[PDB]
Amino acid sequence: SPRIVQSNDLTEAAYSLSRDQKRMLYLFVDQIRKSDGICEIHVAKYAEIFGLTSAEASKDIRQALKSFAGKEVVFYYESFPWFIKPAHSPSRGLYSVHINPYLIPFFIGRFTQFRLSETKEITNPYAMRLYESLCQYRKPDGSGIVSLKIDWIIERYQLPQSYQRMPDFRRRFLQVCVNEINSRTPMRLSYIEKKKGRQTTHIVFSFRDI
DNA sequence: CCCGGACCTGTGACAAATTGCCCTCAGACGG
DNA sequence: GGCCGTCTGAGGGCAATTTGTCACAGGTCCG
Ligand SMILES: [Mg+2]
Ligand SMILES: [Mg+2]
Ligand SMILES: [Mg+2]
Ligand SMILES: [Mg+2]
Ligand SMILES: [Mg+2]
Ligand SMILES: [Mg+2]
Repeated sequence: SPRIVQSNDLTEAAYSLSRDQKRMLYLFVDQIRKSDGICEIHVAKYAEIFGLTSAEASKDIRQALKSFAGKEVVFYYESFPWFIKPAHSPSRGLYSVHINPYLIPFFIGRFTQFRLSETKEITNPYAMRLYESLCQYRKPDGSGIVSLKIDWIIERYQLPQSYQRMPDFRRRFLQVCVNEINSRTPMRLSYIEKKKGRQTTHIVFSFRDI
């Protein structure tokens, strides 16, 4: 199945995208890499890749596409818009898109890799972000261990403000996304909290492959 | 000493958003 | 040649779940 590769700078960028937008973003990076920034998406293929009907595929593409407007990406810092022209459809079932050509060197560079089947059943976009960050440290055999700082997670993944309260961070982000990864990917993941005084400061992730 | 106060945790409620489903009808194509 | 039946997808919706927010119960240590 398709092997996604991406620069760590994208793995670690600050941005806010939905699941459907992130799904589309994987094919663009795939299209770009197999070679101006102009990409294309076919409704009937998207539906087959992600096990959707044509109707619901059309809905996902149309709404993802119109929600890119105004979205910006920050590399730590430097900000860019993802698109420099609205999307548009020349043919029935076909969409054409214009990625900011200045984003090319950030996609292709110190890199992150995974096959697309690893991520296509994850639902929560923050769990997609976390799984991409763990892959960045994965070893050939399939295991790894990394300590991520809580403030950096909140900035990079652009978590909403109520997750600055640690019990809400635990309940609605960490536990849920560790549970998805363990149920929906081939990775088996555990973690432990690092503290300093009363504040919890980092999360230490260990994982191996099934 | 005990207190009020500034920290921390977890849970019950409720509001806002997202999920996979369902139904309609015209476009593109070929037999 | 040209009409029509089928495969698509572009629309309009839905209720059941999940995600985002905040009040209050309950712990510690400080001055
Ligand atoms: Mg979202
Ligand atoms: Mg959808
Ligand atoms: Mg403190
Ligand atoms: Mg008393
Ligand atoms: Mg009680
Ligand atoms: Mg008290």
